[PDB]
Amino acid sequence: SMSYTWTGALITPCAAEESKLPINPLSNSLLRHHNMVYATTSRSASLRQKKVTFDRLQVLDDHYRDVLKEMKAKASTVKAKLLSIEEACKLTPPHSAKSKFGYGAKDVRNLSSRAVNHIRSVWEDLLEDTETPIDTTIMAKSEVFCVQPEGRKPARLIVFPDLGVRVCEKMALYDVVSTLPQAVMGSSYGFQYSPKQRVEFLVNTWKSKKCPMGFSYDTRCFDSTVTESDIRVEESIYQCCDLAPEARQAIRSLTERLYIGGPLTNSKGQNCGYRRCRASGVLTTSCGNTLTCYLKATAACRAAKLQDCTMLVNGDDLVVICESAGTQEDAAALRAFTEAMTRYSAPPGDPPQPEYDLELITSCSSNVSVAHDASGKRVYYLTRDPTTPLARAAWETARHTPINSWLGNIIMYAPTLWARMILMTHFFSILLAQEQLEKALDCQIYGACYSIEPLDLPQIIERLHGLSAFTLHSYSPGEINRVASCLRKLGVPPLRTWRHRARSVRAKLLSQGGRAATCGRYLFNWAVRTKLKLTPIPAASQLDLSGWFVAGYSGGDIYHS
Ligand SMILES: CC(=O)N1c2ccccc2NC2=C(C(=O)CC(C)(C)C2)[C@@H]1c1ccc(OCc2ccccc2)c(Cl)c1
Repeated sequence: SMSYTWTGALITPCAAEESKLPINPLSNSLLRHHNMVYATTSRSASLRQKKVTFDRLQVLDDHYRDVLKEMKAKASTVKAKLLSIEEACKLTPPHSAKSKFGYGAKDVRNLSSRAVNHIRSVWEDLLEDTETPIDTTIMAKSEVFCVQPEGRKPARLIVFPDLGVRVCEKMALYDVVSTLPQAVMGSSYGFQYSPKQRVEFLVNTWKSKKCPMGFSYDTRCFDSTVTESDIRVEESIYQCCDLAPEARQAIRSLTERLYIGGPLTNSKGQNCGYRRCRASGVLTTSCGNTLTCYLKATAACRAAKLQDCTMLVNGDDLVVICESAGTQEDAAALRAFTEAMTRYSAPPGDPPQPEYDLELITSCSSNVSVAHDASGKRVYYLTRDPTTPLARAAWETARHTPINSWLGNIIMYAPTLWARMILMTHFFSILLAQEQLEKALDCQIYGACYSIEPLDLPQIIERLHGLSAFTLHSYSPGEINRVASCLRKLGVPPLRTWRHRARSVRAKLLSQGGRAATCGRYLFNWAVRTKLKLTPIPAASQLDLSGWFVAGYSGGDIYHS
């Protein structure tokens, strides 16, 4: 069976799509090579459609079944609650795609009599109807990138059900999908970790091995490799939770009717094809992908007889650290592993490379690098090639986009050379210039959408990274060469120029006192020679990030207000 069948109807946009970076005074001071920056559109959808459509091979074995039972054993631990319509709506992001049935996200959030009635009827139909496939829209996602060294990416696709359904998924599954991965995978579940916690875990795992070997594994179009069996097995795990009767039935109907496959419709309302694999835009895609990657990966480790495997799983991204048996025997073990995964229907994009320095391993586009704090002590932190973040920064500088990936990157990659000298300097300079310092902004962390105030960045950074994040220096030469190389490529002024801009911006922040001066002091301490003494922020210890690093939610339509 094929991941997709198509009718021949086009994947259509519903608004004019922009694709080239505008020529803007502001984004041009960040990034001069504007023709290198682009956004994907509907126009490239048929290339993706080809790429994402293939037949699937899946043969299961005892290792797989053994691991499944063990996962289910842990699942059986879990009790899960139905959300009320109220809670479910409050998790709806304000600009979520409006229902086809005469109400939108703002009406859902207000608990408008119309929206809520529609939701209740959707819910009842979920209890009453087991079999009727639920409709989904398919859309070309618009993401921005930098052009490949030699050529472009075609748009990614997003498959989502009507708003009314999305709300009913939250009611049935929000507590499950955000409690159960932890219960099952334990320390292997990556979305439980803040940035410093992920680092502690990777370094500690690495340091705990007599002789560590590690690799990342990258299955191509993970979503299209997920089969109906996979999605049903994923359901068998959810059914181990203590569930209210209505949620048990709702998950069962949602599984047959939605998760397992269904019909696709384009913005024009046209039958477009049929999906027989994971939908990218539902509440369970993050969790399901995590359980599924975990289940197969664990089974494959056993298949390859890898020793003392520790893995970290976040949706489809997967990293394994384990005991090196020797170069030859590690190389042969990885290939065995890959062929095991391939049989479970998770073949690799590129074959995994056994790796013997932690810094060389890369997952979620990020690697571990070293720097030194104030005392000179070695500090590990997560970083990445900054090209895509930077190109997106230029884009978002020239366009009011609904999500500010620049804000997210500052939060997630705060200790990096490039986030501190470029993102902060650029964006605080702009925001100062436009009186926008106190204006809250949307970004998303691990899928979930958050409204954040720029002036709160120093406390958030403290909590997510520690004080260390404000004092790192003596980055690794390879990291500096990567960042420097990247700027030449993109036409971003050199780091030397950003220090000069930072010094200026820092002054202006200190001028303003209060929360703005806090930013100047902590965020830009790197910019001045006569550094200020930096101590814990009172407001950081205090305030509240309960929902931040609990679970993955990408595609799930989640907003934490
Ligand atoms: C699709 C998605 O939501 N993620 C994602 C996955 C894969 C590639 C690139 C990404 N992009 C981003 C993620 C964010 O949250 C926000 C940010 C604007 C950054 C972009 C998130 C992510 C990024 C890194 C991740 O691990 C590494 C890591 C973790 C913590 C601190 C630093 C680094 C994990 Cl698990 C998820």
